[PDB]
Amino acid sequence: RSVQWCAVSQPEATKCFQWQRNMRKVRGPPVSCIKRDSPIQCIQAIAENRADAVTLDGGFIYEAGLAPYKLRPVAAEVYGTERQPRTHYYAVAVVKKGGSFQLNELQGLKSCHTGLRRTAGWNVPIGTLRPFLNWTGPPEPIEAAVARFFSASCVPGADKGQFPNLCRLCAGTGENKCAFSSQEPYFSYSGAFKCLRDGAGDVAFILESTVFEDLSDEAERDEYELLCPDNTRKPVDKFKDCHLARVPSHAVVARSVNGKEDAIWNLLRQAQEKFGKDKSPKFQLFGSPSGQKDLLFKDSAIGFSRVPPRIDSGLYLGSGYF
Ligand SMILES: [Fe+3]
Repeated sequence: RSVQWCAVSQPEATKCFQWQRNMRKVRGPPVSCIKRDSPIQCIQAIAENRADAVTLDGGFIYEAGLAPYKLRPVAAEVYGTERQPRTHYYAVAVVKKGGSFQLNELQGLKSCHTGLRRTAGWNVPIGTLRPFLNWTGPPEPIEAAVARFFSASCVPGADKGQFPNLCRLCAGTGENKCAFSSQEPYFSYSGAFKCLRDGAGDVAFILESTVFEDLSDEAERDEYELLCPDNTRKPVDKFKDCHLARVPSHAVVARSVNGKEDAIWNLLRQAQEKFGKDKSPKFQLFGSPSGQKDLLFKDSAIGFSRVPPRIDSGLYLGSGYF
């Protein structure tokens, strides 16, 4: 019994226990906490029944759905507002106003990515850029090809030893440099945007709402614009007409057989009502301590939408496009 959530880092484990204590306080459905060190570790933990659920970006929903795991998305994060909810988001290329280079002229420049194999920060951009890379295909690691494309980048999760260029721009100190966690200041959407804001990189591959949410002074928004796939640059609020892709939101996955979908959904439904957007001041299901990035759920998520039965990873991801 009891849904067992899987954390991919200590800070997430910490938030999970806080979530747990609060659910108990308000006498709602209980949630147990399992701690691991990476998305792939949680995926297998769930596959071998040592955990029941974990929230994942599209790139990992894909890996989770492959054998021998065969995990399936059961609940999707919702973004936007209560009036205008959305179960999707747009991958965009944000740059500083003032430059003239376009999406097809990134050769030799500096890049900031959310993390290795994440949708908006890697899969879409490196996919959209293939024609400009000199990748000889397997057995060559796509990483080598991009590491020789961008003069330097910050790609959290990349092997600092094999492709140092992919990690050179990362701000983490010591072994934290290039970590696929909050240990790395440039990790995830907000981190990649910071990598651009700080001037470490010339472009950041993130989603459409980051600039608007991360700038405490709206006047600073005037310093940014986007790179459109038609080789032109447009305002940040014109993302609908200027994005590299529109993809389905991150999602909670579970076993496709005896995955406890009903229980997981009941937990999320109740957790959303009590600790969701603007609910309890004691705990926010969608929020992370200072410097922490998207613990357990995206910091920008506002709720959940249940995924109808018999929809595997492939079908769920099929909603996305370049
Ligand atoms: Fe994502």
